[PDB]
Amino acid sequence: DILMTQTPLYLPVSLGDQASISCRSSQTIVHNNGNTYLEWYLQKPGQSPQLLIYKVSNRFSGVPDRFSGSGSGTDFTLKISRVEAEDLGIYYCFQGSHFPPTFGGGTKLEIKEVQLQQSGPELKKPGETVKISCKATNYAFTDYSMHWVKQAPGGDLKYVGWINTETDEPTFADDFKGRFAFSLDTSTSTAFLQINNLKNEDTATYFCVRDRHDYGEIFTYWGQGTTVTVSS
Amino acid sequence: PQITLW
Repeated sequence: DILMTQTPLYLPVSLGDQASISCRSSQTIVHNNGNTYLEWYLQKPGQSPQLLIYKVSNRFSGVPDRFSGSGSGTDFTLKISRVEAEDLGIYYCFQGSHFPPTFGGGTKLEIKEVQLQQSGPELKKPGETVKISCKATNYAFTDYSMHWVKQAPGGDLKYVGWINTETDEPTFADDFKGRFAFSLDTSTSTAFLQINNLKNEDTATYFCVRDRHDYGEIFTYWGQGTTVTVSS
Repeated sequence: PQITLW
């Protein structure tokens, strides 16, 4: 539903310049509880996203004040006072105010204790099945839920759904109703994702994610992700 | 805490 549009696609800067990335949402993103869950992620090649700003203007633990979030209504902006080498990567904006949560297309900034373990990469053929695993560590597995985000070969991020780790009840975003299934082994503190009758469209890296909503942060902990390559 | 929000 809610489309997050980022500007620009590419952002070339020189170490030291000011950087600004905007993001417009097709609809207001004020969750009914009065909180606007706009969030900014920085993703480096091969790794998973890093939550930077949440609730529009809040810096996540560890994030330097060179980063600041602002905005209201439908337009949001992420500013980097002085770009540093470690800031290089792709910045994604995201809204968790209305289901299903959604991510912007990303902006590539370039120059001129809790851990989740995911199973290894899978090479499959269309029609087969896969059961990716995600082992939660250093937190009560049954306390929080487990989310699953899909990242296509192009880089696009999509909410697959989540599963109640206490009721073993899954909930999927419409584009994952059909052939996707969530399960778990609280015994080994592991969440599973199984895809049946694989299709080329399924080739992507799937990450399991843990939220921290009671804190206002959505998707603060990500697994390294698992790559499912569906080759004919 | 099991996600509510959505």
